[PDB]
Amino acid sequence: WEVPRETLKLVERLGAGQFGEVWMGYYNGHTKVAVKSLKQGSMSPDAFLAEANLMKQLQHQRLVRLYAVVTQEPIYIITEYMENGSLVDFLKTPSGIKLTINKLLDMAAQIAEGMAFIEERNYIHRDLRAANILVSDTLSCKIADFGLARLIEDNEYTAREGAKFPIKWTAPEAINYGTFTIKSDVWSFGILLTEIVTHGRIPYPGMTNPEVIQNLERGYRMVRPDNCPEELYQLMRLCWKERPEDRPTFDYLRSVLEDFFTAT
Ligand SMILES: CC1(C)CC(NC(=O)c2cccc(-c3cc4nccc(Nc5cccc(O)c5)n4n3)c2)CC(C)(C)N1O
Ligand SMILES: [Ca+2]
Repeated sequence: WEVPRETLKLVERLGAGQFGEVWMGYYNGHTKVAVKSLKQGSMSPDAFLAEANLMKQLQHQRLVRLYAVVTQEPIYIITEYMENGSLVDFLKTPSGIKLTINKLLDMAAQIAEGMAFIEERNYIHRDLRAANILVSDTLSCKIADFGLARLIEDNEYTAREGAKFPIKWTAPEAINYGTFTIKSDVWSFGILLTEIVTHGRIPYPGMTNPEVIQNLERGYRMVRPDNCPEELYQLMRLCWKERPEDRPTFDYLRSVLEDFFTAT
């Protein structure tokens, strides 16, 4: 997994974030790759590398593939390259905008497919959102960013108190109690789905995070997004059941979604 840093040539910078940059580059000359670099101090090298250690365990076509690491500062994680970058952004590009509901549903089923694998392997992602989905040059999607991912032996993960999460994507039980499960990711997927029909629009447009929390306590869910197919909205609804155990599996989601876009 470890390789010389001299085997890479960084070309374009793609993002920067609090914890480091993402680069488009070349490995051993002819291979296009993505390179994630760590900001010396944003977190320990091991903490950064923990993502790689995990990608070694979670390999699947529908999941971004780890290539190698450079374990001397600046630390690098080197991976498969996704030409179209982040799904939130791509959906807004001239290409993404012209995408038919049929293709969007296809992309949704691909994401559920990857999560089903993650589910099968007893992992949780905990950060499932459109930003963390990457699009290839053939418009296939792969899950990425397993920084918050966790192996769940006893059905549930209990977040370190003081941990802050994207309220609008996070399941209530996780927000209020800090308890995460795959059912908790299923909730995030529902929010992801809205993010797909609205071509990368923020969930709960115009609302504050506390506003959202209160509404969910009242039993409200997100208002029907504009131009959202009703059958898709109701599937979005399953993901949002009050009881985590009543939310469906990712394999059920895939199956239905595959049905939805086969029906168009
Ligand atoms: C050149 C340009 C303007 C780049 C654009 N992408 C971006 O701006 C962009 C911005 C931020 C991130 C990424 C991107 C692409 C990609 N692949 C593979 C892997 C990663 N990361 C990564 C790596 C390891 C772990 C992880 O958890 C994420 N990443 N990260 C791309 C896309 C278009 C406009 C078509 N093209 O034309
Ligand atoms: Ca375009």
